[PDB]
Amino acid sequence: HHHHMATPHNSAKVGDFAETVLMCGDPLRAKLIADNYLENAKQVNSVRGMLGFTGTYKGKPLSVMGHGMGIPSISIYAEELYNVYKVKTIIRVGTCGTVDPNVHVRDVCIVTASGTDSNVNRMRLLGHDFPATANFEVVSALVESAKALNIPTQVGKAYSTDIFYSKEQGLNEALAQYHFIAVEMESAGLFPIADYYGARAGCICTVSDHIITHESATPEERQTSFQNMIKIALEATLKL
Ligand SMILES: Nc1ncnc2c1ncn2[C@@H]1O[C@H](CO)[C@@H](O)[C@H]1O
Ligand SMILES: [Cl-]
Ligand SMILES: [Cl-]
Repeated sequence: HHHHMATPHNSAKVGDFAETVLMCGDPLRAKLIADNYLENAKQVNSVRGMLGFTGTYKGKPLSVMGHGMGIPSISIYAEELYNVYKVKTIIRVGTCGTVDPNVHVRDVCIVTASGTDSNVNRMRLLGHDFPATANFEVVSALVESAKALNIPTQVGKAYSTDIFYSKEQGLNEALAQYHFIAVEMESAGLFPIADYYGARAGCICTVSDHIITHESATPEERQTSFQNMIKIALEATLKL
């Protein structure tokens, strides 16, 4: 069988995504979000296993889709969502490590901007420094939703690396010196794409591991932190 492909990576028909989309790296987590938090839900994509779904959260249209791991992968999916699917707001709902001595496993981090070791943003701004910056209304909606839910949060910079298995001496010490709160792999690729399209993006992540102390969240602890983060993100969509 053959379906028309609106993009090379997505079989959803134009219009099948809501204007607001949550994205997480793991397509199986996108399915869990749809199954446990969306109503009126339909699967709209499964190309390359990258499951995506559209429904409603408290009556408001909302989609959720996986983005895979790394800047190049999220860039494909987000470019398509903003361009072909006419999405207006994407919130990445992720996991991360931390080096910050005052950030702990299970903490919820709301990202204001993200550094990177990728070249993708230099390529957009004539080789210069282009800060991957979250939209202020999105950051504010996340912060205010967490406050109303009485869930503490850390607010600050992320660092999006191309290399999960770092061999780079001095990186963690510099990240700590400048109070980067989250180490992940995608957000610095998302924010400039939103800018290109005049659209909005943000990111919220839970700390799975402390890169310095080697503390690590158990499976049960990751489920609880996920439940906190996803409720914050879902409630924030109602303000966006
Ligand atoms: N310690 C970490 N370093 C890099 N990426 C991380 C880390 N913890 C979680 N992630 C996120 O999960 C995936 C890597 O396991 C990526 O999609 C990334 O954004
Ligand atoms: Cl392809
Ligand atoms: Cl999960």
